[PDB]
Amino acid sequence: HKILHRLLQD
Amino acid sequence: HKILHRLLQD
Amino acid sequence: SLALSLTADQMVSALLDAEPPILYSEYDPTRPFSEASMMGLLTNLADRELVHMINWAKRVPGFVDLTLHDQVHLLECAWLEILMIGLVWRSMEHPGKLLFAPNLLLDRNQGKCVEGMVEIFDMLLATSSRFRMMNLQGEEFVCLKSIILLNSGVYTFTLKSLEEKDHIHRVLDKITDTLIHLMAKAGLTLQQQHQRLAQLLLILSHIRHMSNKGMEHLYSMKCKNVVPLSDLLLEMLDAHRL
Amino acid sequence: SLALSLTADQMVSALLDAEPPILYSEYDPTRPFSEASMMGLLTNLADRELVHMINWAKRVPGFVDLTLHDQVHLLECAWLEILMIGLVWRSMEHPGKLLFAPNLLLDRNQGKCVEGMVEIFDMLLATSSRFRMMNLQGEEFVCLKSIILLNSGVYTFKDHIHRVLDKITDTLIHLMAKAGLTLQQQHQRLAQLLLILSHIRHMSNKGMEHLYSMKCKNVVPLSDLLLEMLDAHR
Ligand SMILES: Cc1cc(-c2ccc(O)cc2Cl)sc1-c1ccc(O)cc1Cl
Ligand SMILES: Cc1cc(-c2ccc(O)cc2Cl)sc1-c1ccc(O)cc1Cl
Repeated sequence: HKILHRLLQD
Repeated sequence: HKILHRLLQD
Repeated sequence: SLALSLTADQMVSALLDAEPPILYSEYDPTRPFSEASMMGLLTNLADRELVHMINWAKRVPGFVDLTLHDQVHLLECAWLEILMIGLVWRSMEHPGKLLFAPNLLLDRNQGKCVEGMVEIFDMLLATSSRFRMMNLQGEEFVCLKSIILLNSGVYTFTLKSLEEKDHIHRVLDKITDTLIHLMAKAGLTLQQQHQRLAQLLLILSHIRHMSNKGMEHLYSMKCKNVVPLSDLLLEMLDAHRL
Repeated sequence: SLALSLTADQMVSALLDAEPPILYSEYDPTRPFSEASMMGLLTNLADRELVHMINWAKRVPGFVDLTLHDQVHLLECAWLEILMIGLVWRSMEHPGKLLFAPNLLLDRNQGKCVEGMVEIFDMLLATSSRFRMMNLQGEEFVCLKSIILLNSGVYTFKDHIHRVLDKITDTLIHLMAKAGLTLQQQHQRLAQLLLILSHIRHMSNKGMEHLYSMKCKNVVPLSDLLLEMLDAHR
């Protein structure tokens, strides 16, 4: 979905 | 010169 | 100069007296709306408003003290921001609606009329909602609009050639003082004053954002050549292209 | 939200400790740069800075209290502004130059290799010069950067965010009062600092258009992360 999602959730 | 230049002048 | 010799109340009265009039659009409620005509209405209105804005800018304290070249640059940078903050101010009492003119009141569904405008409409509506919840005062509005004119182009201008930019910053400081004066007069504590001042100036960042996006839409409108743009407006558009 | 309970000093210390590292570019001494090489270094650098920015954002008081989607919206809207004010801050003590990295210090002549970069270069230099003449302090910088994060996307979604914004304003004033400024000088400087944010927004907007323009050329390889951040603005 979004890389940004992963980075924010770690 | 420019229209703006003119209007600012008058 | 006389801009630095004004009291806060005198600054306010000068700005209020200099307020441009509210113009009407050529909106014909019998004529069916099309994207070409609808956009024609907005661009025609802006063109006529530009003439009044120019003569309004001359009455902004400190503006005539600048060179003709500097005046030109400041207006070229700020004209759409100034139109927009005027629009959202007029629209405060009309939730979910944008009052472009007394006879032209639009919501977002009539924005879909035009490819790209709905996003701009939503941003403008949100700005107007923010002003409404802050209960923006007319005295604060005219201060903010003068700040936009002087600030938006001040960082894109050598020698001295510096005292000119330094003058603008002194006038900007005077307007800041005026804003604080208005808020203290309204019964705000010092903490509340600084907070409201911050809240108001941060909105100017969003107005800049809307203006940038708007200019891109407009430049797009020039390349379609379906919406007729006036010569002044085209010359205002090309200034951001350079 | 425990962000609102913090004192001004606690707010400052929290933000200072959150500061992301200063990253380096490549050590290749091959000069001058080509357009492809220049863009490569700049985009590679930003890609790595974005990862640290996200961990910085989560450490900005009040940001953790937001939902994931809201956190995403704010970062998508503000990421280039945040990179720019960082760049501008780093370049303060290097007049006429921009310090992208300690081993990547550039002048405006080196911006001509890529078309339309000199425009943004000059704007960035102007901002940096403005900060220098204002004698911007690190404590003020981190307040401004956090303000950009919380403010830039707040009107395109808020009361919690506005309350956190208010506390950062209180912090900024606190710093100025601490530095000996009078009341008049406090709100004047506050205003001057916040108006510069409008210009940072302007620079970001110009910057985003050029990045998109180079996205349509498929010359410089943009990372998927950079592409997704860029796509959010279109
Ligand atoms: C000239 C003009 C063009 C507008 C517009 C509409 C859709 C869009 O995507 C982009 C844009 Cl820019 S809005 C506008 C305007 C006209 C008169 C006035 O008092 C205020 C405004 Cl903001
Ligand atoms: C990634 C990136 C791309 C930039 C750029 C280059 C050319 C142009 O026309 C337009 C633009 Cl925006 S500038 C920049 C950057 C990279 C790292 C950093 O810390 C800060 C910045 Cl501002």
